[PDB]
Amino acid sequence: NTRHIAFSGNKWEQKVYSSHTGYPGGFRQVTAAQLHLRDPVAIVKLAIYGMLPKNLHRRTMMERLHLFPDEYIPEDILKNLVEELPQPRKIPKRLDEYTQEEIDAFPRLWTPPEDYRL
Amino acid sequence: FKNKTVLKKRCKDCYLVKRRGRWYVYCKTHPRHKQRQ
Amino acid sequence: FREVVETTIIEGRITATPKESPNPPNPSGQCPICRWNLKHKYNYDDVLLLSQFIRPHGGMLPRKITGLCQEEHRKIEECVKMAHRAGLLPNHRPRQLNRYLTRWAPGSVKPIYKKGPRWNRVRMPVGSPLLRDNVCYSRTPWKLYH
Amino acid sequence: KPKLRFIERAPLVPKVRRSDIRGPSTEATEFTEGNFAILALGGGYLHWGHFEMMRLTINRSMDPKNMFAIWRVPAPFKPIHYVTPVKAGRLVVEMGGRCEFEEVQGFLDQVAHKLPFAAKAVSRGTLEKMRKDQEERERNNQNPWTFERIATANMLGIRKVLSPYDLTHKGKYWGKFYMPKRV
Amino acid sequence: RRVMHFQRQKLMAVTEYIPPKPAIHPSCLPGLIRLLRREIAAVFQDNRMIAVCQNVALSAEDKLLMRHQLRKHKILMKVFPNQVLKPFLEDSKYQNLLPLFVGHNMLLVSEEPKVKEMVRILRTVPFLPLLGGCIDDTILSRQGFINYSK
Amino acid sequence: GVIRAIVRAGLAMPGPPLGPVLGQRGVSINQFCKEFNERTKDIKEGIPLPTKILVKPDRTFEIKIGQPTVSYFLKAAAGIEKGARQTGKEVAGLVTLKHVYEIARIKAQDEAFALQDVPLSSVVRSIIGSARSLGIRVVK
Amino acid sequence: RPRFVSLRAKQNMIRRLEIEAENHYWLSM
Amino acid sequence: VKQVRVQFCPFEKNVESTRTFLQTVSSEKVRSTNLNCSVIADVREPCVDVLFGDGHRLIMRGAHLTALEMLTAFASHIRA
RNA sequence: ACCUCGUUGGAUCAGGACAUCCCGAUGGUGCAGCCGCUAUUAAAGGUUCGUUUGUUCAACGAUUAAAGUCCUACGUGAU
RNA sequence: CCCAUAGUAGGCCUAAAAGCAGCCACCAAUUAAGAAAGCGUUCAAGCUCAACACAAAAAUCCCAAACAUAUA
Ligand SMILES: [Mg+2]
Ligand SMILES: [Mg+2]
Ligand SMILES: [Mg+2]
Ligand SMILES: [Zn+2]
Ligand SMILES: [Zn+2]
Repeated sequence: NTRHIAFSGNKWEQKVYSSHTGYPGGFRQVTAAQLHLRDPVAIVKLAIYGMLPKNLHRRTMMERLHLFPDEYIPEDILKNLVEELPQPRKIPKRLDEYTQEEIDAFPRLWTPPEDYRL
Repeated sequence: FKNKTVLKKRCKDCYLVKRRGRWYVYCKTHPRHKQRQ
Repeated sequence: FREVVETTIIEGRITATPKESPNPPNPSGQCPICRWNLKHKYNYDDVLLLSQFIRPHGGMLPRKITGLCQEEHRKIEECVKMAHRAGLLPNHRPRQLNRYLTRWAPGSVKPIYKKGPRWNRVRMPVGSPLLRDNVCYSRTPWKLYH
Repeated sequence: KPKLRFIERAPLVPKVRRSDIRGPSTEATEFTEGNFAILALGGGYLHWGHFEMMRLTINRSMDPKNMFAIWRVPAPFKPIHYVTPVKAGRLVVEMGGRCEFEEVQGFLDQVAHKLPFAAKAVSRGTLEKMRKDQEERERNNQNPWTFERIATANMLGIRKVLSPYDLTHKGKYWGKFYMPKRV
Repeated sequence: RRVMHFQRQKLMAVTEYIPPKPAIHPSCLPGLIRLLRREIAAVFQDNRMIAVCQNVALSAEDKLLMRHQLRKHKILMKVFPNQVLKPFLEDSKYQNLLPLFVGHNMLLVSEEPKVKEMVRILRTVPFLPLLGGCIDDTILSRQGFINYSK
Repeated sequence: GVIRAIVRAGLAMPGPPLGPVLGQRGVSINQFCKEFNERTKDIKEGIPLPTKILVKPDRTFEIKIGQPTVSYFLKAAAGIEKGARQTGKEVAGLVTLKHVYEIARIKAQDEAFALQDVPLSSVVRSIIGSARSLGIRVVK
Repeated sequence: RPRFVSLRAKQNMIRRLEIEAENHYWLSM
Repeated sequence: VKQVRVQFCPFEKNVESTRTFLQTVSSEKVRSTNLNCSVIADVREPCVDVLFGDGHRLIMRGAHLTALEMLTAFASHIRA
């Protein structure tokens, strides 16, 4: 589900991934949103690459990283899987997801004037 | 539009609106008053 | 709450309106937030709290009507903007990148092409400074800039 | 003669002698024959051009029959052209007459912003208010540690880094800059 | 501002002012007037019949002409703030007069009814409706005024 | 629209102060000055007279006139041709309170001028203030 | 290049200042 | 606009919406340009009727409505 | 507080900045149109050949949509 | 947001300059009023206010990766 990552703040528009083809005029700066649309894996791949130690083992380590944009995973990888790590961020619930019991439990904070359009 | 560091309403109809990240002074009666931060 | 109905002939009818829950924890408080002891104890994702000050189409309600403080109205407005941008109010809409804690409208921020040097870095704002004084259970304060 | 008298570009009789910018001002720090003035929140040198702007702006904006203005600063004397050094806390132009702050503050602040150093249009009331609120700040500050205390006690061997003038400026003055929020 | 020595910068930062922080936010914690008073008190007894209208849609000249036509009779037109009029109703014991004076209100105090000619004058202007009043401590609706006129 | 003028009854066609000013709306200067001279004959001759002409959209004249001005009236009563310069210390003529009352008797009678206040104070105070503003002293 | 004071540096300086204040007290008698 | 009629019963419970409505719109300051309209105030829950000679009749029960709402509706209908 | 005086062109190839000379989009105008002036955005592309001069620069001739301002150790003489 | 009647174009001169060319007083009506604080008229006229009423930039290619919520 790397296609469904979420950035905090306005990083989708502000964060820029810079690369150079090596040729004159080959400097390419692409925002996070554009990079995500192009490659649904580049953002997470680059994050892990930057966090890994900057030595010769880094690409060997990356060979052990398997990124998949959506829920589908190759069957052999699925059989290989051993453990599932807890998600680092707990996804907040939406109103559509909140149960009516929870809504009732949460108190009404104010008395809206009866004669108001709203 | 004229680029200004300080936006000043010139007539009554000049109005300040924050659009696309920055402040603007718009004016229908005198479009000459158009200012951009 | 009064609603206008047409048939042309148009008339306004007052319908059922919710009432504040009985027994506020802190009666004789300035704003509802203070009355219910929520001064620094709500965030952008507390939709149950936020939606109580929201028009059916997502717009905020006026401070005069809500009774909120100036600062609390500002905080609620910013939190509601963040919740809308995070998609936590799918039913309050005027009529695909996941986000949260987005201070600015997505269409008004330019890419940070040239982040300055280490001592003058251009940082990406996260959250809102209006919530700087929220209760912090962590050792480090909230980082409003990334 | 309510209007500001014209000053000379250079003194007729050059004197010999008597920094001159750093630190609080010791002269003309209080109102005299007036109720409004330009307070210099920083140190700097006033050129004849600065003086001419003072004079022209004040004279044209001022109502002669209800407001009078006076130079609270000497004419340029220090040679370089000639300049008039001004220290932080000194009033540059004073104004009185049958007018009000709200009336004069507009052009007073304009000229203050055009002055070569931080300046502010201040009435007697606002001058007293700023002094009293600075006193309140230094009385109610919750920091146990103050520049005055540390410098005077030489805590941490901090006088190895501070100037001898710091024991009197108490951190509120640095170079020609008067830090007003520094307590 | 020229850059300070780093140790001096640390000193300034450590000595920065720290305002007191209250535990609970204080905000979140809990003779023209008398001239009008006496004038209205006197008028409430001087007048015998009282009516009220909404003479705000008229121009200066039209209002002046209406004033001329009223002064032709002994009737006197008056304007007073609703803010100070509302207490006067309870002061003079006029409970039924509360839901009559809201927004613009123009009193028409008199002792001799030229209400017939006044209504005739109002007729040629199809607006500015007559409003309820209370003659000699007897509330009269518009139909009551019409019947009394006739 | 209403057009206000203070023309003198004597000279009914001064020229610029009536021709160009009235021509913008579209006027018959001949008829206007004819009616002005008719009113001049009806009243004393050789005196400034305020006018309340209303140019109707149908291009018709309804000239309404009343009492003469108050400034020239007071100057004539006090025997003054040109007003005082300072008007606060300079004085050229004196008018008694009885004279002020007598002139006011025939003053609070005009419709357009709005001087219709029942109390005598309303008008005597106004004329006294006008005289004070002018270079006339109020005797006793 | 400019340098900036961190909360850790401020706390270190404050700790040293507290030690010196106690030194003042114990030397005062 | 062709004709307009405003009716309310201040003798009964007061309704300030229609009162403010007639005070504001039914003013010669507006009728000078809006001369085509014929305004009548028949006072006796309230009711503001607007008759357009072409095809339209607009009825406003200004009991629960407010001045702003009814003026906005009136302006929208006038724009047509 | 006297006088005097102390690396650059060209050829070749061009890399880059935009503070844009032309080409593109837009706001204002004392913009009727044509034209200009001004401002925002835009660096993909382009931005001439000659006479005189050591002239670095400059003037002149004919053009061009334009004949841009710069940085690159005169950018570049182991070319 | 609403709304601005009028002694009178207050006087000196100023062709006239009336509130806006200037200096002199700056009174007064209704209930509410500056002989006007700003636009515009040769001058008027027309509009408002006050009064009632309710921050940035430069040239080879940005420059750790990221992160707001687990108890000091
Ligand atoms: Mg550009
Ligand atoms: Mg070079
Ligand atoms: Mg080489
Ligand atoms: Zn404008
Ligand atoms: Zn509160």
